[PDB]
Amino acid sequence: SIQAEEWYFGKITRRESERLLLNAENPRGTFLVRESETTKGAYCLSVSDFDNAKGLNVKHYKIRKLDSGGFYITSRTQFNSLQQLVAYYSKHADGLCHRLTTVCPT
Ligand SMILES: CCc1ccc(NC(=O)P(=O)(O)O)cc1
Repeated sequence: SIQAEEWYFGKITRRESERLLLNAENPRGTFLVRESETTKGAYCLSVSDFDNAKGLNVKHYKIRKLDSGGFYITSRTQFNSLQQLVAYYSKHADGLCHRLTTVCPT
């Protein structure tokens, strides 16, 4: 049950995710998972990033879920659960702006 996860913000808008993530106290990789506003059955992994060029900013990645079971951002790298996906991306940046580090405070 992803709804039991503390990083699962459920039905919140993209703008709301950005308001929460754009807090100066948030280090790179602060994140949350929410429902996509318009992509049915897909979730959105919203992540904070920071650099001298752009300063504090937010990226959104789409998490696809197959009825076949797996969860993924890229079909080449799938997981048996959303929790396993979050755990993988907390260790690897791969194509993301930063590895997942801290659950976004409300
Ligand atoms: C109109 C085309 C359209 C396609 C996808 C999105 N996705 C969302 O905004 P999300 O970032 O909550 O997933 C928005 C517009």
